[PDB]
Amino acid sequence: VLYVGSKTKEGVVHGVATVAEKTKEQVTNVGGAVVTGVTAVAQKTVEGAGSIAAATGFVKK
Amino acid sequence: VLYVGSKTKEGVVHGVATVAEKTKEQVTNVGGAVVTGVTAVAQKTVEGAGSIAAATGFVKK
Amino acid sequence: VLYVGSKTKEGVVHGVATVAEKTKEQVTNVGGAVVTGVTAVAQKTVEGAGSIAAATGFVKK
Amino acid sequence: VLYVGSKTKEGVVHGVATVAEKTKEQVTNVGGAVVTGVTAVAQKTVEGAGSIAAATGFVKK
Amino acid sequence: VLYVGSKTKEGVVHGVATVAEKTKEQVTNVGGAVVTGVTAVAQKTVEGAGSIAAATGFVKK
Amino acid sequence: VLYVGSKTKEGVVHGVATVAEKTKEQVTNVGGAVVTGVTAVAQKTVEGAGSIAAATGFVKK
Amino acid sequence: VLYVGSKTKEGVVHGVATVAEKTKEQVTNVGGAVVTGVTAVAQKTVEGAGSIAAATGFVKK
Amino acid sequence: VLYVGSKTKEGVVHGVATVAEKTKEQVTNVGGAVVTGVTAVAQKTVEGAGSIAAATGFVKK
Amino acid sequence: VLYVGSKTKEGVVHGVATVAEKTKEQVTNVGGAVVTGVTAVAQKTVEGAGSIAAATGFVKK
Amino acid sequence: VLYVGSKTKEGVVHGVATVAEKTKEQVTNVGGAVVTGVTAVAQKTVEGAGSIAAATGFVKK
Amino acid sequence: VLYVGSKTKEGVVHGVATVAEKTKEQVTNVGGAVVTGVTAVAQKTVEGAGSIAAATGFVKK
Amino acid sequence: VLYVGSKTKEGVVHGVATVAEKTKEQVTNVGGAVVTGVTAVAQKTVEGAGSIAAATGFVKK
Amino acid sequence: VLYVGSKTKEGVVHGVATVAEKTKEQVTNVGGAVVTGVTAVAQKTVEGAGSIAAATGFVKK
Amino acid sequence: VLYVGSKTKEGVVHGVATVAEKTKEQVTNVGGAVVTGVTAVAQKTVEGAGSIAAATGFVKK
Amino acid sequence: VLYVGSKTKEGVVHGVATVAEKTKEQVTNVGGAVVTGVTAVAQKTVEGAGSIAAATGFVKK
Amino acid sequence: VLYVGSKTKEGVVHGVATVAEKTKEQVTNVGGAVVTGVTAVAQKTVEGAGSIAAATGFVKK
Amino acid sequence: VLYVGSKTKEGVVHGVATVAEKTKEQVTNVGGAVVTGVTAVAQKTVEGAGSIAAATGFVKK
Amino acid sequence: VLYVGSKTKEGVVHGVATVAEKTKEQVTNVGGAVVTGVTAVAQKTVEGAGSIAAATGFVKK
Repeated sequence: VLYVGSKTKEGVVHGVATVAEKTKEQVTNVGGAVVTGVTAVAQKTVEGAGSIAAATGFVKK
Repeated sequence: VLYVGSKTKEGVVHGVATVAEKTKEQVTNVGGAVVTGVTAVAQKTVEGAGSIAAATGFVKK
Repeated sequence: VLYVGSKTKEGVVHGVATVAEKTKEQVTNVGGAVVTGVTAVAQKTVEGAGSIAAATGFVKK
Repeated sequence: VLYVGSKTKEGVVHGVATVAEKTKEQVTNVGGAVVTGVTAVAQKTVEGAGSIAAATGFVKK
Repeated sequence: VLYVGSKTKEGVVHGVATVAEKTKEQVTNVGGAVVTGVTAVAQKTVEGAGSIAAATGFVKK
Repeated sequence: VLYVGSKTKEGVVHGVATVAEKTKEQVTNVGGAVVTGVTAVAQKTVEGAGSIAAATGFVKK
Repeated sequence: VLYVGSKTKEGVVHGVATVAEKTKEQVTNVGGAVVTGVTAVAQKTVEGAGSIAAATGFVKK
Repeated sequence: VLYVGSKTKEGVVHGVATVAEKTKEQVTNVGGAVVTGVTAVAQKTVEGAGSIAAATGFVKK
Repeated sequence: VLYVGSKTKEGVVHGVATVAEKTKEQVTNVGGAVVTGVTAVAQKTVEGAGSIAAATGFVKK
Repeated sequence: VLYVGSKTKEGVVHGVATVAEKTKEQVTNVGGAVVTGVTAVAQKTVEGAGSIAAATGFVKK
Repeated sequence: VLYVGSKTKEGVVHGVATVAEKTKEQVTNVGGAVVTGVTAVAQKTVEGAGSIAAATGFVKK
Repeated sequence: VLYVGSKTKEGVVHGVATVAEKTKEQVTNVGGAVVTGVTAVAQKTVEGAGSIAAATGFVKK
Repeated sequence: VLYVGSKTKEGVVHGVATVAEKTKEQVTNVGGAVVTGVTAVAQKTVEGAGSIAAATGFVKK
Repeated sequence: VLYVGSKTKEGVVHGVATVAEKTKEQVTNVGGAVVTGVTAVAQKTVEGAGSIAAATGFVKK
Repeated sequence: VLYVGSKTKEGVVHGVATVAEKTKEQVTNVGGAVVTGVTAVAQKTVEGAGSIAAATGFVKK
Repeated sequence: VLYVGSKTKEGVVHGVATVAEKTKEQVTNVGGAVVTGVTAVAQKTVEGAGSIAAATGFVKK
Repeated sequence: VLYVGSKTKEGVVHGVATVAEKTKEQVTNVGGAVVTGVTAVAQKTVEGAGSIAAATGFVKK
Repeated sequence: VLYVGSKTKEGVVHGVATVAEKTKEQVTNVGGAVVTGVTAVAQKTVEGAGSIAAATGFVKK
């Protein structure tokens, strides 16, 4: 790999704006998964055999 | 690897703005997972065999 | 690895602004996991076999 | 590794501003985990076999 | 490793500003873990076999 | 390792400002762990086999 | 290790400002752990086999 | 180790300012641990097998 | 070890300013530990097998 | 005016999130007006004869 | 005016989050006005004859 | 005016979070006005004849 | 004016968090005005004829 | 004016947290005004004819 | 004026935390005004005809 | 004026924490004014005709 | 004036903590004014015609 | 004036803690004024016509 006077972006999350407004919110949960929010993941290299790189709201049995 | 006068970004999260407003919020949980917020993860290299790199609201049995 | 007069960012979280406002909040929990906040994780290299790099609101049995 | 007149950032969290306001908050917990706050973790290198690098609100049995 | 006239940051948390305001807060806990505050961890190198590097609000049995 | 006219920061926490204001706060605890405050940990190298480097609000049985 | 005309910081916590104000605070505790304050830990090297480097609000049985 | 005309800081805590104000505070304790104050620990090298380096609000049985 | 015209700080706590003001404070204790004050510990080298280097508010049975 | 158990908002600006990023910016000005930023004005009542209530980037001769 | 058990907001600015990033910025000014920032003004009542209530980047001759 | 068991906010600015980052900034000024920062003004009542209530970056001749 | 068991805020600025970072900054000024910082003004009542209540970066001739 | 069991805030600035970091800063000034810092002003009542209540970076001729 | 069992704050500045860090700073001044620091002013009542209540970095000719 | 069982604060500055760190600072001054520090002023009543109540870095000719 | 079982604070400065650290500082002054330190002024009543109540770094000609 | 079972503070400065550390300091002065230290002034009543109540670093011609 060789860069000469260059600009690069590799695996980047940028420039996110969010506004949320709720009056009444209720969550009832048993042994599962619930995600209500802002989530950002940036990765360059993930290596493995049976791996999991990024997971949001995941149930494994 | 060789960089000569270059600019790079590898595995970066930047520039996130969030506003939230709730009047009434209730959460009832049994042995699962609940995530309600702002989460940011930035990684360059993750290596393994059966690993988990990034997880938000995850249940494993 | 060789850098000559370069600028790099590897595994970085930066520039996060958050405003939150709640009037009434209630959380009831049994032996699970609940996360309601701001979380930021930045890593360059994680190595292993069956490891877990980043986890927010995780239940393992 | 060789740097000549360069600037780098590796595994860095910087520039985080947060404002929170709550009128009434109640938390009832049994032997699980609850996290409501600001958390920042920055690491360069973590090595192992079955290790856990970063965890927020985690239950292991 | 060789640096000649360079500037680096490796495993650093810097520039965090937080304001919080609560009118009524109540926490009832049994033998689990609750964290409500500001937490910052910066590490350069952690090595082991089945170790835990950073943990906030963690229950191990 | 050799540095010639360089500036480095390795495992550093710096520049943290916090303001908190509460009117009524109550904590009831049984043999678990509760943390409500400002915590900062900076480490360069931690080595071991099954060690724990940094822990805030941790229960081990 | 050799430094020639360099400046370094390794395992340092510096520049922390905090203001807190509470009107009524009550803590009831049984044989667990509660921490409500400002805590700062800076270490360069910790070595062992099954040691614990830094712990705040920790219960071990 | 050899330094020639260099400046270093290794395992240092410096520059901490805190202001606290409480109107009514009450603590009831049974044989656990409670810490409400300012605590600063700076160490360069800690070596052992199953030792504990820094602990604040810790219960061991 | 050899220093030629250098300046170093190893295991140092310096520059701490604190102001506290309480109107009514009450502490009731049974055979545990309570610490409410300013504590500063600076050490360079601690060696042992199962020793404890620094402890504030610690209960051992 | 009479309100009995009601909720009102009169002249309010709330919930604004903005992210901006510029590489090169140049402004050359002679005696006029230039505004490049975030501006928010909230007013309930303004009274007069030839008044000006809200103005952004205004030239009057 | 009479309120009985009501909640009101009159002339309020709240919940604003902003992130900005510039690489090179240059401003050249002669006797005019330039504003590049975050500005928030909240007023309830302004009274007069030829007054000016709120002005940002204004030139009057 | 009569309030019975009510909550009001009149002329209030609250909940503002900002992060800024610039690499090179230059300002050249002759007898005008330049403002680059965070400004917040909250007023309840301003009365007059030809007055100016709030002004940011204003030139009057 | 009569309040019976009420809570009010009139002319208040509260909850502001800011982080700024600049590498090179230069200001050249002739007899004008330049403001680069954080400014907060809170007033309840200002009365006059041709007065000026709040001004930031103002030139009057 | 009559308050019976009420809580009020009139002309108050509270809860401000700021972190700033600059590498090189230069200011050249001729007989004008430059302000680069944190400024907070809180007033309840200002009365006059042609007075100036609050001014930051002001030039009057 | 009559208060019966009430709590008030009138013209108060409280809860301000600031951290600043500069590597090189230079100021050259001719007969103007420069202010670079933390300034807090709290007043209840100021009365006059052509008076000036609060001024920071002000030039009058 | 009559208070019966009340608590008031009128013209008060309280709860200010500041940390500053500079490596090289130089100030060159001719007959103007320069202020670089922490300044706090609290006043209840100031009366006059053409008086000046609070001034920091002021030049009058 | 009549107080019956009340607590008041009028014109008070309290609770200020500051830490400063400089490596090289140089001041060159001609017949102006320079102030670099901590200054606190608390006054209850100042009366006059053309008086000056509080001044820090002031030049009058 | 009549107080019955009350507690008051009028014109008081209390609770100030400061730590300073300088390596090299140089001051060159011609017939102006320079102040580098800790200064505290508390006054209850000052009366006059063209008097000066409190002054730190003041030049009058």
